[PDB]
Amino acid sequence: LSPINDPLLMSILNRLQFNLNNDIQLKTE
Amino acid sequence: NSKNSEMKINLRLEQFKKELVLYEQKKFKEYGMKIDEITKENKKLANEIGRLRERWD
Amino acid sequence: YQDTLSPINDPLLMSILNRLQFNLNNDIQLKTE
Amino acid sequence: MKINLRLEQFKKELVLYEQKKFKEYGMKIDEITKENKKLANEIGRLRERWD
Ligand SMILES: [Cl-]
Ligand SMILES: [Cl-]
Ligand code: NA
Ligand code: NA
Ligand code: NA
Ligand code: NA
Repeated sequence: LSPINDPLLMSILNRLQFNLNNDIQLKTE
Repeated sequence: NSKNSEMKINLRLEQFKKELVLYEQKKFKEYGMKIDEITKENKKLANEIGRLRERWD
Repeated sequence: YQDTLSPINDPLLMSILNRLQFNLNNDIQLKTE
Repeated sequence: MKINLRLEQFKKELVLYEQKKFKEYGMKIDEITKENKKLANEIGRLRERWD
């Protein structure tokens, strides 16, 4: 996969992104 | 809780790291097996050639 | 363990993950400060 | 703020890692097929010698 075409991989990356962006926006409050 | 927050973040990253390793390990598993079976064929051929020449000698 | 090429035994892979983590940890300390 | 940019950076890294790994597996597979083909040759001869 050249841009990453694997749905399992992208799912793992998106979840991490989602979880981290939430923790950070819970640390600034 | 800047220290409690950092621990949570790191546990989460530690998860992700083990998870991405499993993902890559499984992605290339068939190549790792191909190498193993063919490397087995080379052993078998090497256990026939070395037996004939020795016998031949 | 059957192969020395395998990702689980690959120090390049570990380096890349370790670096992501190191960066994220440094980055997030900056965002809080 | 967000970490999107870090992850986008990590995705390119992971793609370069995978390509690299594909190469490493490819060469090793070809190297062993060659060293495999040339074993059937020596066997093909040592059998045809005795005919
Ligand atoms: Cl890339
Ligand atoms: Cl890069
Ligand atoms: Na948002
Ligand atoms: Na660690
Ligand atoms: Na990184
Ligand atoms: Na961009």
